[PDB]
Amino acid sequence: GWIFGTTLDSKTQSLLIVNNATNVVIKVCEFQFCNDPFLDVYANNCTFEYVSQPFLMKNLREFVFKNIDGYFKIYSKHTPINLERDLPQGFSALEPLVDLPIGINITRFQTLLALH
Amino acid sequence: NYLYRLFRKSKLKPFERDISTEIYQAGNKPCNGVAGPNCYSPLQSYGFR
Repeated sequence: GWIFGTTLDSKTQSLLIVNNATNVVIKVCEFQFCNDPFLDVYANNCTFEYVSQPFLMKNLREFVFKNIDGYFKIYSKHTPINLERDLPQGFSALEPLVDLPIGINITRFQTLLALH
Repeated sequence: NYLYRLFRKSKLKPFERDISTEIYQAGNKPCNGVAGPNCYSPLQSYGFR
């Protein structure tokens, strides 16, 4: 998953799309506790909340993210690469899956980690 | 009971929200959380009568 925001110090707004193995994946609320976590594999107010299907169902995946007029458009595609050396040639068009209705001041984004 | 913002550094993008309250500074001298000289509160009341 990816943590979208501007400063994350309880002043600007932040977005908290996260993907897990359960059915309920997305939980978007204003928080500042999450700086750099890793998964154990064994504040203020919530402006908008949304729950849907998990998103990341030779396994090259490609995602592009857009921010047009406060709307968060997400496109995705799965590409079965054969030789894993660098970015392969050819074409593979990405497809829309989930369109969020709101997002304010997305400036910096993070990436999550999972360790054993 | 109603507040509006009249002080900001830049213009607002369409369909955006700004609920943060900080003391605005329009000069070289820093406010440092004190509403003294060259320090203005962006939240002002309507005052309906």
